[PDB]
Amino acid sequence: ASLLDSNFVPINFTEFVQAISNTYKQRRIQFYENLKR
Amino acid sequence: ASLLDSNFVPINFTEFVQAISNTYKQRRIQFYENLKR
Amino acid sequence: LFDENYYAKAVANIIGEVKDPIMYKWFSPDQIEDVDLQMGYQKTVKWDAFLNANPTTIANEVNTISTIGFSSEVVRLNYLKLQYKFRHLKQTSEKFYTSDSYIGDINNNLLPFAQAYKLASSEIIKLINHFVLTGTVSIQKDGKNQKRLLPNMYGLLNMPEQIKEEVASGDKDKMDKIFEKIEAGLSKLELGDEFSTPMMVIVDPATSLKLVKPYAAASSCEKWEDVLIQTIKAINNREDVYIETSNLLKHKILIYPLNSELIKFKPSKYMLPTPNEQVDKDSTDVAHSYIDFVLGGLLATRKTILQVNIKQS
Amino acid sequence: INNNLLPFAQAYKLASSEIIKLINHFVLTGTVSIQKDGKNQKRLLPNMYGLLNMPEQIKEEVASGDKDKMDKIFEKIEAGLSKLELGDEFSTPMMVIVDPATSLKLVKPYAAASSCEKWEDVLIQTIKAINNREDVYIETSNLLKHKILIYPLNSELIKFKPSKYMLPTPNEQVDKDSTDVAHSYIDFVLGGLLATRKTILQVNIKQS
Amino acid sequence: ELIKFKPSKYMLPTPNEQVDKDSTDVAHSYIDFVLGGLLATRKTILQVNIKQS
Amino acid sequence: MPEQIKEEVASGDKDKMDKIFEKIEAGLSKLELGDEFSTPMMVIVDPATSLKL
Amino acid sequence: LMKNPQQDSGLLSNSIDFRDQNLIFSNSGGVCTSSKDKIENYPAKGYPYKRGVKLSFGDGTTELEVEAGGGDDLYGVCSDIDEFSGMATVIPITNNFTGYLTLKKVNPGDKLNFNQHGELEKVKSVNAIALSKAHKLTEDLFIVLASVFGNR
Amino acid sequence: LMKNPQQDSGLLSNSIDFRDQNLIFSNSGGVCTSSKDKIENYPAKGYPYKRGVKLSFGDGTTELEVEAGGGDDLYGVCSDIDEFSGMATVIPITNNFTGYLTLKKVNPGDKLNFNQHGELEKVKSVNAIALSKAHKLTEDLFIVLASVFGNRAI
Amino acid sequence: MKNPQHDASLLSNSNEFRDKNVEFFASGGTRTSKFDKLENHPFLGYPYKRGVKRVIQHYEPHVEAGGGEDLYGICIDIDEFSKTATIVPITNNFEGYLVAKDSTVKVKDKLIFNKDGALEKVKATINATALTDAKQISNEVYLVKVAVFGNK
Repeated sequence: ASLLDSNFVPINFTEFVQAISNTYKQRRIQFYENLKR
Repeated sequence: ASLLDSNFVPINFTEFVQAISNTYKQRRIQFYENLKR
Repeated sequence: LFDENYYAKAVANIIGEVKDPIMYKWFSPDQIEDVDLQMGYQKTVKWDAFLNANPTTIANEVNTISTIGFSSEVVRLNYLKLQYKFRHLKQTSEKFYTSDSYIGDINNNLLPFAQAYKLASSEIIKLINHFVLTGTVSIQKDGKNQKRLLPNMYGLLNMPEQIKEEVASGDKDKMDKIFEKIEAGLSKLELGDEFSTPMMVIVDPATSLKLVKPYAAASSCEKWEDVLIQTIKAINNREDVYIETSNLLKHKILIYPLNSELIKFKPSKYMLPTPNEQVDKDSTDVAHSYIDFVLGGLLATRKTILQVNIKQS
Repeated sequence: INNNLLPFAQAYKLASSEIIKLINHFVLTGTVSIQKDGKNQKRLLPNMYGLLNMPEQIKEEVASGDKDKMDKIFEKIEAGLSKLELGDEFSTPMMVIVDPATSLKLVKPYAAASSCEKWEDVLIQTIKAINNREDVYIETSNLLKHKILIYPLNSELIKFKPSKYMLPTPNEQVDKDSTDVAHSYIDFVLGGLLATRKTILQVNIKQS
Repeated sequence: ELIKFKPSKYMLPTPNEQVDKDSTDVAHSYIDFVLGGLLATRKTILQVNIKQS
Repeated sequence: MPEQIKEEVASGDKDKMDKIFEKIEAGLSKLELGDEFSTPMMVIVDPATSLKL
Repeated sequence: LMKNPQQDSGLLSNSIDFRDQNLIFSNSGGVCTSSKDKIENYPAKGYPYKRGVKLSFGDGTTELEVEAGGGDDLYGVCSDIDEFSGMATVIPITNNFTGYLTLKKVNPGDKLNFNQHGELEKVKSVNAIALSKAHKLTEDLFIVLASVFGNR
Repeated sequence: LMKNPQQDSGLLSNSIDFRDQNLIFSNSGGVCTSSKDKIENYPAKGYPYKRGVKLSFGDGTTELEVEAGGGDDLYGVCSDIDEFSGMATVIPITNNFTGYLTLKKVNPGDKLNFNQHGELEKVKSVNAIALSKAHKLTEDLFIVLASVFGNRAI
Repeated sequence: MKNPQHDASLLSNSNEFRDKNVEFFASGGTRTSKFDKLENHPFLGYPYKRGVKRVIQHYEPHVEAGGGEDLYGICIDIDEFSKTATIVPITNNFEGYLVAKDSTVKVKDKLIFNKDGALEKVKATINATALTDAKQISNEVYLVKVAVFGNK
C-alpha cells in the first residue's frame, strides 16, 4: 500500500502511516533510479 | 532412544548421555505409575 | 478514513510536494537499509582474533607455548523518537480567513493545515539532514546548546576512531598545505580488502573555490581537483570518485568510500516526518498538530573516514 | 560471547588468517614481531633473510630534509639502478614495492609541473632503461614504511624455496579435560629465500 | 499451579567422557549433575520448627 | 523458601503436642491457597514428631 | 513598537540557513508549550507585548485592563497581541511559561525580576531564570529566553 | 538506585489481598492524578526519581539538565524516569502534586520542606504536607505520602 | 568489568595484526602450559587480573583482591554468571598481563602485589619481574606484562 496509487483507500491512521513510509521508500528508490553521477 | 530398549545402539557419547536422560525420565514415570498412595 | 479525517486527507494530498532529502546523494543505493523500530536499539556481534606473543620454537621437549586470543564485540545502534508541535487554522474556519490570492492571516501568521505541515516537514527534513551530516542536533549557528542524544548516535563528521587531520590557522590559504594534509590522511586510511569501491568527497564552498585554481610556475593543464581525483583513484583502484559541495560544512572536507561493507546506514522506516493522530481543538479557530521523526542508525568501520578541518584562527 | 569462546572451525579460521598475515610480514621484511614499533623481535637463525634485509645488496638512503623531494628520491633511485648488476639475466621483468605514502607521491605530475607524464611513468622508463625494455610492475604494501624495493622477477637470480609445510597446518594433539574448553595447535615453517648478490635495490627515506 | 519443580534434564548424575589414565593401575573418572529449579508462590508453605534449646 | 509461613515452638514446650499442634493450626490459618484450595496436601515430619503423632 | 509591521518590498529574501531564525520580534507564543496551559485575553493599554503585565482599573466606566508593569503588581505575562481588536493574550503568573521576553537595556543561570515597565532585569519575588544571553533586535530592544515558574 | 527492583524476584507474587499493595518504589505517578496536569520531560543528571529537582547549567555546549535538589532552587518534582533515554518526568512547582516521595532519614499534618538533596524533611519556602507516616523500603530509604501545592510566602 | 567491547559504537578493523592483544578482555596468559593448575573459587568484588587472598568467616571461604603476606594466587578469568574466579596458585608460575598501580612501572623492575592486588615497584615477598612498560587502557587502568615465578 502506497500513496502513489490513488486506488489505495486507508482504513485507519495505522495503515495511513504505513502508506506514508512505503511512499517515502518508493520515492527514495525512484530518486536513485533517476540519479546520474 | 532409551537404555531400556536393548536394540538401541549408541553411536557417540552425546547419544549415550541423551539415552541416560531419557532412561531417568522413563524411570520417574514408571515409579509414579507404580506408586499407590 | 479520508471521509472523516480532513487532516489526513490534506496530508495525503500535500505529501508529494515535499522535496527529497539531500543526504541520499551522499550514499549509494546499497548503503541504506530500513529497520522497523521507533525507539530502542539494535545489536551486531563481531568476532576477532589476536596474537598474544611471539610464536614458540618447537625443539626438543617443551609444553609452554604462546597462545592466540579471541574477542567478541557487540556494536549497538540507538534509535530515538522526537516530536514537534505547530499551530494552524481550523478547516471550518478557513473560509473566514481566505483572501483574494491566499488563505491565512498575515497579521497573526496563521496558516492552513496543509501549508503549515509542508513547511514544518521541510524544516524537519533540513534538521535531519544536518544531523546525518554532522552528528549533532542544534538550532544555533554557534552550535552550542546542543540536545543531549543517546550514546552510539554519531554522524559522518563526528564518528570516532577515524582519521582526523588539522590544517593550521596560518596555512588556511595554502591549498598545497591543505592537499598535503589530505594526502597524509589518505595514506593513513586503511580500506583493507574492500578497497575497490567508489569514493565520495564532500567539501565546503570555499574549498570548492580553491580547488579550481591550476596545480602548482603553475600548471597550464591540470587543476587541484584533478590531482585530488587521481590521488583518491590511486587508493580506490581507479574507481569512480564523486565530489559534492555542501553549504552545511564550514572549512571541513570529508572523504569516505561508498561501500556497504565499511559504512552502512540503517535508518528507521519512520525516520522521516510523520503526522500524529492527536489534534488539539478548542472553541477558537486555532488548532495544534504534531509531527514525529526518528533519529539514529549510522554504522561504520574503524579508520575508514578522513576528516580534514582547516583552522580559521 | 561473555567468555570469548568459539567453535573449533571459526577459531581455526581466525588463527590461520592471523598466522598467514605473520608469515607474509616475515617474507616481506625478514623479521618476526607482533609490535608496530618492530621491537621485541624473535631471534632467528642465520641464513634466514627477507627481501628487505637481504645482505650484500644495494642500499640507498634519502636524507630527512629531502623526504618530500621526489626529485631527490628519483636521484637516489637512479643511482641505485645504475649500481644494479643483473649480469647476463638483465632482460627480465622488474618488480617494485612501495609504501602507501610513496604510492601517493608517485601519482603527482612530473616536475614547473609537466603535463601528460607522471613520476610513475618516469620511474617505469628509468627501470626499462636497464631491464632491456621489459615489463615493470608496481605494488603497494602497508607493511613497508618509507621504503622502496626493486628486484627482478627472474628465477635465475631470486628464488623462493619454501617448505611444503610453510602455511598453517593443524596438529594432531588436542588437549581435553572434564570442562567444555579444549586447546588446539597450529604449526608453520619459516625460511627459504635465496638471491644473488647485488640484485636488490632498497631505498629508505629517513624521516627523523 | 502453586509449587512447580522444573529441574534440568541433566540434574541426575551423568558420567563424563574424560578419563584420566597413567602408567599405573589407578584411573580417575568424573560425574556431572545440575542443581536448581524450584518455584513456589508466596505464603503457600508452612514450616514449623520445634526449638530444642 | 522465603515469603512462606514460619512458626516456632518454644524449647520449654518441645514435648507438648498440644502446643505444637496449636502452632500448626496458626500456620494453617495463615496459609493462603486462593482458588487452588481443592488440592491434595503433603506433610513431611521427623521421626520424633511421627512418634508423638 | 509593533509585533508584525506590514511593509512591501521589491525583492525576495533568501532563507539561507535554518538556524538562529527564530530570534525575531514577531515570534509570538512560547518556545515549548503544553496543551494544558491556561490562557486569557484582556483589553490592551499601551503595548505590553513580550512584557509582564499588571491589572489597571479605571473610574468604573469601563472594565479593567492590562498594562506593562511588574514588582508586587505582576499579574501575568503577555505572550501575544491582536492589534485589530486591541487584545492581549496573558498567561497567569500561577502558570509556568518558557519563551523570549523583553530585557532591560545577563548570562544563563542569572536570576531575573520584573521592573516597573514589565522588563526583565538582573537581581526578589518572581521566579525568572535566564536560559540564554541577550539578543539585540533593535537599538533599544533586547530579548532573552527566560523561564517563569511562580513566586518565592 | 533504580525505578524497578534490580534483583529478579525468586518467587511468584501472591495475588489474593487488595490492601497495602501500593507501598512500593515502583509506584510511579501520583495517587490522585488529574487529566489537566502539566507534565514536562528533561535530561536526567543522576537519579532524581521521586525527588525535588533543580535546573543545572553547564558551559553551554549542551542544553540544561535537572538534578536532585531543593531549597531556593526548587523547580519541580520528578515522578517518573525512562532509563533508556535518560528522561526525567517533571511536574512544575506551579502545579500541585500528591504522591509518594523520598523522605530524609513524621506524622500526618506535619509541614515539610525540600533539602539540598531533594529529600523531604520536617520543618519555610515550599508548601508540602505529609498525609501519612514514613514507610521504610530499604534500610536507608523511606517514602512518605505528601501533597505539594506551590510556594508559601516569606 | 571484564568485556568492555560489548558497548562498542562502531565495527572494528581486523586488517592489522600488530598491537592487537593488549586489552582487558585478554583473559588467561600469553604462554600457557597444559600442566598449569587452575582452581575455581567464589569471589566477592572485582578480583579480575589481580592478586587474591583467601577469606574465612556460615559459608565456604571465598577469595578477593589482596596481596602482601596474604597472597594466595592470581586470578586470570571470571565467570560472571556463576560469580566464580579461576586462580593460578602461587606455587605455579605465570606469564601474562596484570593490573598495575600506576604508569611508573618499567621493564626489568621488580614488582610486589599491594593490598588492592595491583602490581607496584619495590625486601620483597614474591618474585615478579616486569617484561614491558605499563600501558594505559582506561583513565585509571594500567596493565603490565609480568612473569611471576614464586616467592623470595
